[PDB]
Amino acid sequence: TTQPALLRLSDHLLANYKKGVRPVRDWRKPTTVSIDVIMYAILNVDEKNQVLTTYIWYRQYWTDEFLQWTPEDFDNVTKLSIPTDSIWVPDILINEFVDVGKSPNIPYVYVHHRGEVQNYKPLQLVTACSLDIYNFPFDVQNCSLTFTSWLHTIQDINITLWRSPEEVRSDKSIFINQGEWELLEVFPQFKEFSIDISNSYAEMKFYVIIRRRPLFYAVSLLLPSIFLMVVDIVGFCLPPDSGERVSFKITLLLGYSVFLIIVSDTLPATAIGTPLIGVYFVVCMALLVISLAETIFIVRLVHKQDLQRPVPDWLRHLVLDRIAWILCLLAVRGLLQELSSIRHFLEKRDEMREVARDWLRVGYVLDRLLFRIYLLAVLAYSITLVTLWSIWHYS
Amino acid sequence: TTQPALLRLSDHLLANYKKGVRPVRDWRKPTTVSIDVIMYAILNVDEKNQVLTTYIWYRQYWTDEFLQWTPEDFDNVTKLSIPTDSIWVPDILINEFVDVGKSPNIPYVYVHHRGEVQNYKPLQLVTACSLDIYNFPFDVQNCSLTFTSWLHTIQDINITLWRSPEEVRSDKSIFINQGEWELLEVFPQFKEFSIDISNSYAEMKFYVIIRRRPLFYAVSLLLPSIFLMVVDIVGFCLPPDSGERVSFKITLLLGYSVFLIIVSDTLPATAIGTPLIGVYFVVCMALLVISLAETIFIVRLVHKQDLQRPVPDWLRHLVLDRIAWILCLLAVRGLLQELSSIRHFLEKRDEMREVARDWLRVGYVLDRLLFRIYLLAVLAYSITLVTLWSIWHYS
Amino acid sequence: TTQPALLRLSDHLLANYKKGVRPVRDWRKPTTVSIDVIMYAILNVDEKNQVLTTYIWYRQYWTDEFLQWTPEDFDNVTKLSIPTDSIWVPDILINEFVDVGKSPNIPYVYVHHRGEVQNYKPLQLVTACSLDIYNFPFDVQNCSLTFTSWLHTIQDINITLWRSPEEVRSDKSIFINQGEWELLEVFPQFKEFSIDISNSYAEMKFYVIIRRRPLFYAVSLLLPSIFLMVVDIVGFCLPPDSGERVSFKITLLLGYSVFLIIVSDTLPATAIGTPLIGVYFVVCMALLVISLAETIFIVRLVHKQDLQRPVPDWLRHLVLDRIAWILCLLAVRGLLQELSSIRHFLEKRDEMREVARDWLRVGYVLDRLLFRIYLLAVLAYSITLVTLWSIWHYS
Amino acid sequence: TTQPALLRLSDHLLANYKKGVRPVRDWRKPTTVSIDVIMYAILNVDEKNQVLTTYIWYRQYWTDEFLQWTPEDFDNVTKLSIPTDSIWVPDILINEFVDVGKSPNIPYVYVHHRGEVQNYKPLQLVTACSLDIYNFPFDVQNCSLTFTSWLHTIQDINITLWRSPEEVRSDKSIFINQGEWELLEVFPQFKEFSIDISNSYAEMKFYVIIRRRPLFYAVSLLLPSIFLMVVDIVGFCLPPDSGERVSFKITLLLGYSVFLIIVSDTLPATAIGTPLIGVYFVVCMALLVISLAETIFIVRLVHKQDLQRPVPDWLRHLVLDRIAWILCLLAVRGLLQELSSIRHFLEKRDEMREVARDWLRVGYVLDRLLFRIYLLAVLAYSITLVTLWSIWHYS
Amino acid sequence: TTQPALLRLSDHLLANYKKGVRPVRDWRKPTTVSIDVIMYAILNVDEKNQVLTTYIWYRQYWTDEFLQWTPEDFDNVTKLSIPTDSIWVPDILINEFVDVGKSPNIPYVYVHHRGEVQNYKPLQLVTACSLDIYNFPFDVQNCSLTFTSWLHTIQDINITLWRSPEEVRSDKSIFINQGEWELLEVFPQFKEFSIDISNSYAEMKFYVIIRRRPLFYAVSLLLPSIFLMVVDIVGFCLPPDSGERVSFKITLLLGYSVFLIIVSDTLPATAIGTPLIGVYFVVCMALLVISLAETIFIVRLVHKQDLQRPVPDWLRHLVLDRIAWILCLLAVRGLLQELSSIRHFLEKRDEMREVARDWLRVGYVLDRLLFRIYLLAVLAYSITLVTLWSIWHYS
Ligand SMILES: O=C1c2cccc3[nH]nc(c23)CCN1[C@@H]1CN2CCC1CC2
Ligand SMILES: O=C1c2cccc3[nH]nc(c23)CCN1[C@@H]1CN2CCC1CC2
Ligand SMILES: O=C1c2cccc3[nH]nc(c23)CCN1[C@@H]1CN2CCC1CC2
Repeated sequence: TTQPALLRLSDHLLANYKKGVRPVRDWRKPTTVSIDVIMYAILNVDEKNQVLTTYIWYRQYWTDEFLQWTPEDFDNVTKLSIPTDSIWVPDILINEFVDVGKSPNIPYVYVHHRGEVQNYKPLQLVTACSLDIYNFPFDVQNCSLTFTSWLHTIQDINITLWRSPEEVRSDKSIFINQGEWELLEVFPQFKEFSIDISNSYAEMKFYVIIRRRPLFYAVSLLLPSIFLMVVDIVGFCLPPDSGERVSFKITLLLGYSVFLIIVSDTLPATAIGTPLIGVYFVVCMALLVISLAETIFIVRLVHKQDLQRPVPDWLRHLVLDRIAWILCLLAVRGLLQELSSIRHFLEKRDEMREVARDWLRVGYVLDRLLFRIYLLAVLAYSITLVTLWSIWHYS
Repeated sequence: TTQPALLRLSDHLLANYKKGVRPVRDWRKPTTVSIDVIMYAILNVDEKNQVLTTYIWYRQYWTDEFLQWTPEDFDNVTKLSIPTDSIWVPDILINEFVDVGKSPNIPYVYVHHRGEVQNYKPLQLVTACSLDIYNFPFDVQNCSLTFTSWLHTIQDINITLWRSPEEVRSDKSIFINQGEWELLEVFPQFKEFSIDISNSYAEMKFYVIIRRRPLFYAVSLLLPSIFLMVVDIVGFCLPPDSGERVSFKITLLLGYSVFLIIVSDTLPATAIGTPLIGVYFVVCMALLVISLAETIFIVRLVHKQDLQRPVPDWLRHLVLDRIAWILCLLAVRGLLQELSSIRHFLEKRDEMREVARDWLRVGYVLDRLLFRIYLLAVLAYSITLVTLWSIWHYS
Repeated sequence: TTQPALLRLSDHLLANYKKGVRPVRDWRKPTTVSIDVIMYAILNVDEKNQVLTTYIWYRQYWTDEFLQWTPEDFDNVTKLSIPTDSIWVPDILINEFVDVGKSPNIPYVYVHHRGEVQNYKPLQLVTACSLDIYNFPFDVQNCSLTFTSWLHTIQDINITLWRSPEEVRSDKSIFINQGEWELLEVFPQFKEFSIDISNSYAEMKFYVIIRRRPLFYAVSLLLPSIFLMVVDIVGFCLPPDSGERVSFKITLLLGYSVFLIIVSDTLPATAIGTPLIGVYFVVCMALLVISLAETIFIVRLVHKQDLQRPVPDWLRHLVLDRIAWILCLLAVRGLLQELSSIRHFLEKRDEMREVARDWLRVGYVLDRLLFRIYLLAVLAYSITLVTLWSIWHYS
Repeated sequence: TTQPALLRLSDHLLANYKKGVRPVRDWRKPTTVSIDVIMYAILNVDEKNQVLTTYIWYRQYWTDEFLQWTPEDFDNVTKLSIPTDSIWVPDILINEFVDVGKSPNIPYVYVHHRGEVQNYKPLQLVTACSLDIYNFPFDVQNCSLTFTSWLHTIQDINITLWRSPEEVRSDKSIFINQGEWELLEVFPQFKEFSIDISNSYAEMKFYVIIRRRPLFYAVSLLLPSIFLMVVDIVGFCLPPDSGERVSFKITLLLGYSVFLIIVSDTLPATAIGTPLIGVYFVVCMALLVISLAETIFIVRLVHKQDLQRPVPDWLRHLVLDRIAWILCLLAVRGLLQELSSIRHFLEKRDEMREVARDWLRVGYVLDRLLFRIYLLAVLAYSITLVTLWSIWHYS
Repeated sequence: TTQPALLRLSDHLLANYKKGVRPVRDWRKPTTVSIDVIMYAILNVDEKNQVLTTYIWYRQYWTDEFLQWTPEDFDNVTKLSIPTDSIWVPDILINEFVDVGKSPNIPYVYVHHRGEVQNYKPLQLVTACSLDIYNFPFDVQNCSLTFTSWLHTIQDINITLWRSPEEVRSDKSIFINQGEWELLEVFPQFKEFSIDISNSYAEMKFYVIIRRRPLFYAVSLLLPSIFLMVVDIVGFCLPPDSGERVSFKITLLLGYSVFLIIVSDTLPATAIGTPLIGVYFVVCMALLVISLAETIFIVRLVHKQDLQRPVPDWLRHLVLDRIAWILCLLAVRGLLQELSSIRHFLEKRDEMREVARDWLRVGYVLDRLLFRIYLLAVLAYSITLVTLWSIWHYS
């Protein structure tokens, strides 16, 4: 024969090739497909829908017993490229699919002179994963991707690994960083699946373990809270009888309610329930309500409503004791009868204002004591909250 | 003949096979397709659009009378794989479709040596369902999926079940949990459908009964309400004549209105109307309006506007009776003529302030009585609201 | 010949069949297609985009003169199924398309022994419609769907109806209810269309008349309005000189503005303009502004600013007349010289407070009169608003 | 020969037809395609993305030199229908594409007996346009659609017009109105395009000029502004020393800020910058700030802080002049020594209150003058704003 | 032979052409593809998803050794058009793909008489890019697009440039401006890629450098801030003892909080953290908190709570020194015994009011000093903020 080019080899491979039959000379021998995957980027994590969208570079190889030739008599050709849609291709899919991703089509494969067939392709995966958000800013997710043949049983198609699992799990080569998620590892494991007894299938499960970067949410959830706490603290400097303390506190409570309502949408709460962030927000709500109740009580105490005399049973241990326990602080007759009324009226006015002064002093002492108690409680809460981050970070 | 491989069997099956003709030797015998379905995950429930999106694993089998062979003379081959697009396939669809889902294509099927043809595929279903949200947090939905042939009548295609309905309905093997919906059951039923008389079709209806998990909405709808109720309760501690009580109440009402407006979007209301949650919110609105009206009335009562003498007809039964019914509490002439004016002015001032004091006492008594009544009403409402959850949960 | 099966009939129909030529023996005879449609569900009505999305079950039939056979010599076969993509199919589309819907493909059709060819398919339609929202909660929409051949003129393809128009228009058999829209009717009409003179086409127009259910918007637009009206009414019980009336009214106005802004997005306003709901909201705005202006005027009137004596020309007809027209309500010299100053100062203080009391009484009378007038106006407006719904509902 | 039907003509046209070669007998003659377009509906105008989405009905014709036949010997057939995918079709596209629209496929074309080939199809176009929003409510947009062959140069494919440009530009026959946009005209123009010297292409540019209907935004941007202006005007009726004027003004400013923030999203601002609507809103902001500053100044002026005597240098020209310039308005000794203190104290109290009264009168005069000035300024601004609309509308 | 037309040339090129084999006569010679790209429009920059969407016009050429002919004997034809799907086409893709864009298909290519094959097509690219937003309004982005063959190694396919890199980088000919992004340059670079040792591929990387236009965000982030600053400045004109200063300040703080919450969504914060805009906003928060604290302190100082005598140790250096350091400002006995009480009461009232006056003067002096200090600090901050823009712009 002549030597036109290598294309006649293709003819010798595809003159009478049937692409609908599994390529084995003995039907009792299963076709083994060796696969591996490299993660490229974590595209999306929908917590409320429990959906994970990722991108991978996937490659696989198997053996075709009808595509073998001698390199001699073909100008020492050892491998070539063949269109994908002209040979048998296994139907390897992922169990966890909930949608069909958009990925480009690769129309060529390699064939070697010993039946070695290799296939490279990129895949966009939209899978269903169970996400635990119990500790939302510092959660670690552990999803799974299970590769298996949808139809063929283990007697026809078996799945192995292209390379060792040790180098598969420690592989971060093309991964895209600074994208709110950090790829920890990808651990492979082989299994034999069977719902109903009579049919058994080969499955290769890749456990993808990833970790969230908390610094994205470290300023959107912390600074407004401490700002509202510090303005609450500075609000106590107003005197209780000024009259605008109650308006200040109710305005602050309204602002905090608006904040929590407008922020709770961005923090998902699914599965077992809300994360501990909701618990801490509820604690802040309780603290604000306690402060408002103390303000209401002291305003009620220092109010002027034609009060009675101050009670001695709550004066000896409230002014004297608290000073040391805590920080310290014929015509004549007509003239006299006329002037007696003026004198009596001025006396009763003076008595009323003296009673008001005593009640004001009692209220001031109580306000100072409650301010000190609230300040100590706030400091203790801040310390016991920051110690958790301190012990978590040093790990 | 020689023995190249099993592929010649495929040739013997596909040399002169026509895929456009229904595979029966006698045209009077219908082709029976036995199907079954396993639910995988509930993807979405759009209440306002009345749309249900689910994922299922579907499989079916039928008999092809032109794909039969003897296992002998073919190296004892009992079954093989054939491309799907080379044989006749029934057109089984779902009546309730409103859109086309994205599902992967399976290019292979099994064929056994007796004409047995089996087909496995995953399906994403976007169907139309009637959703009842009368009891929104605890609703149970009952949707239907009807499998039928779109064209062929019962004289051509008939539908049966692969396995017993008892094991079909009690099947939760691959279902994905912690996704806001719990799969209760899937009940199958066969029916003969016919709009117009002359044409009758076979239908297999699967009733999918699912239940919503209420704990997702148990913290987003309850804690703010009780928080606003408790701050309303603590707001009554302010004296009526302080002046900031009205501002406090109107600010609280504005906050509650903002809350209800910003939350009502997340609670759908369709079909028959709003759920009972709207009724309970309206009840809370009425309670808040009653509290505001009581505050306005008492502020009007205790106001100083140069009032008249206190009425005896509303004093004997308001102070004395309420104490026991409810909880208890030549130059001379010129000098006299001059001083008489001062005495009279001080007398009239004292009379005015005494009248004001009496009115203030009456207002305080009324405020205490209304506070007790409102507290009892709130307690009764809370008890009669929690008893419904108590009786519902223990079931 | 032998009798393998009916499939040879298919061969006899498809041995030398050309699917690119119109199936008529005489080219002067047009091909008549008889069609009909059953609505299934109204999917979406985008008012701002003027788009209607619906789902229909469509079927059609025509005559193929190259697909005729004798039932004898073919085992008395009268009809069979043929793949759709192997025969000629008319290009019937809808003029009003603005997008391509996603509908499943039906790969089979019936053929009878006289050339009768029937085709069933479901269609998702996304069309452009002119929507009138002049009376938004009670609007009735009248859209059109025009079926016609895109290329062939009336000399090639003509369109008729499968069944009588009377049974077409009175057909609600598979329609999905409780979906915010009620299907009133579907009226068909035939027409001959022609933009430019030389080309005339056959068109079949289905007028789809549907009606909106108002109860969906009967609680989202009515209860907050009446709630704000009733709190406005109860706000008048505050005395004009209390000082928090103005703050109450401005807070109520701010809340109403927030409500209208946050609700106007959900009410579309397109085409000719806003519905009458905007007019009624503007009327409510005017009423609230009138109430605020009355409050401002009365507060200005009852204020203490060292006023002059009360005017007699606005006292005789303001207190006396209004009572019946409306509801009723050597050293000596030094001592005298010294005491004269005190007497004069007390006299001028008493005169000032008497003037203030008179002005307060005038303000109270005016406030009562304006309150009665506003209450009557509100009652009249409510009656004349509810009478429209009363006369509309009983129809 | 016999006379089966016209289909043999199709055979005579498609026995040895090659659809991959340009249909010319001489390769030096370009293939001329005559096209035209009718707009159907303006679907979307994304200003921030600078994207225009439209729907058109497009048709074209050219000459195929291998599809000619004699009407005689073919039963006087002059034209017929041929599948689109069996003949050569030019690749005419639009330069401005940024996405692929979804349009139905038309599988048939006409062929006449002289090689005339005509093609009708609907097209959904998603193109990139430069939008100028300098005058946002009354802007006129001028977009372009350029039809050209993507590959073939002017030596192969040339583009002309099916009909005269005069009847093309004055064509509003199927356009959908009441959709926020009015189609003004569609002007065609031919051009020869060439980036790099060696290659020249034929282009047909259609300038689509459209106009926005302002009445859609005439109620969403005007009524709230005039409402806030009129409530600002009525807010001046409060006396300066009442105390709630400042709260009223700050609440109004907060409401206006909320309005502008919640509305500015719906008004896009791209390219050269914000439209004049932002300038007018800034003017309203400046007016409100001026009003607030005047209120703050007058409240500071009329406040009681133990002031000094009123200044004569700012009293002669402030009360007297403004009235005409603007609108007008042994024991004895002890007794005397004792009473002298009371007399002196009452004298100093009277002096203080007289000083306060004088300052209050000065503040009232200044408040009236500033109110008149602000009213005149508001009237002038309203007139000079409405005159622009008056002169624009009458054009 | 005869001369029908040029189409026989196509036959001579496609009689026995195999499109699945790489077109080289010697398999050891790689196929070189020369490519180039012209950017058309920047479609989208998703910062939170780190996604870049662009549109390009791409063209490439290579050599096909089986598509060569002599121009003579073919009527001097030098080049022609061939369908794309009938010849070998290299699989050149982009590494950074995360999705599949929608671009039109071009069904024709040129072939010259020396095997020259050219291919033109438009491409919509959705790629993953690392975006740095450290200086958000003035950021410059530097993305990469890497063209390479997905399967073939450098022994089969090699990539070069169609034209010189100098004219590639300085090419802005069809780019669409006024779209929030300015194209700075496109720099090409060749590289040899290899993850694992044994396989090496050719890559052509285009670095696309673009710049954001800040004027889009120059009015949405600056004018409200300066407006709130100027109203804060004018709020200091209120006297400290007026009573509405605290309400004014808390309302302003609530408005600023609402502004920052409603604006922070439109400013993304990803990767390394928030831009300096957040730092400047935090600085504004600190300034507002300082102003509020000063107001609270001065209101506490000037309040009347039955204070003690003014302290001399904080009066000599607070009134005298500050004036120069800063800007300046038997029966008888009964009658005497009776009148002594009145005299003493008036004396103590006068002493109390004198003490209040002294404290008010001290508070006024402190308020003026703090106002001057705050004004100077605000001016310094404004100058040191505007100097950065001044030095950045002149570059
Ligand atoms: O589809 C079904 C399935 C559906 C409906 C009923 C079923 N019974 N038993 C099974 C099955 C077997 C499970 N799979 C899958 C098919 N391949 C891919 C994943 C599963 C295992 C192998
Ligand atoms: O499409 C139609 C249909 C359309 C338009 C008019 C019609 N009259 N009678 C019918 C029908 C029969 C009902 N189906 C369906 C076709 N298969 C799937 C579901 C239905 C029953 C069998
Ligand atoms: O797909 C893989 C790939 C996947 C899974 C495992 C892998 N090991 N080594 C590689 C690879 C080689 C890298 N590419 C790509 C294939 N072409 C386009 C881009 C890369 C280089 C050449």
